[PDB]
Amino acid sequence: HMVKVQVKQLQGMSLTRKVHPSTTVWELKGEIEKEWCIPRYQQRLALQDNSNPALRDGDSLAAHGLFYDIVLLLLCTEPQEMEVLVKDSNKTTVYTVRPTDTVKQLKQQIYACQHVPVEQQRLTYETKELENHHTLEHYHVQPRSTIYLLLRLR
Repeated sequence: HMVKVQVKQLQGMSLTRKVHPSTTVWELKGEIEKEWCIPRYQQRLALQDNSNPALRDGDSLAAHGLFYDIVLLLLCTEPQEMEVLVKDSNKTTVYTVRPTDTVKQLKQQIYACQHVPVEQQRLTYETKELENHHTLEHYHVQPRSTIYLLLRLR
């Protein structure tokens, strides 16, 4: 019911995990993180043997057509920034942030651009509400993912 996923590094060092085909690429990067401590944001995954597409963090292996044993090559990249979509009642705005930035720093960006005071902002990621002191990587916010904005005036 589960497939074999091997993740090989440039020099051949690798890890093997029995994972369910409904597991997302982002969640798979979290499994790579608990073994080798590489942040998910600095992990680039690609198929070793590819009938040919690029892996998408939000979708599962089976959503890529990968529901069998596969071999993935791992590349480590330098710490850069990512974008995050902030969807409010009517529109969706994009912000440039670092994975190490806290929720409060992102709220101040939303307040500078959408003109909504910080204390009024209630941000939720994957149904879970964010606290202003935690970082975005603490919530495993994927690059280019969506954060939902609701306004609380009291």
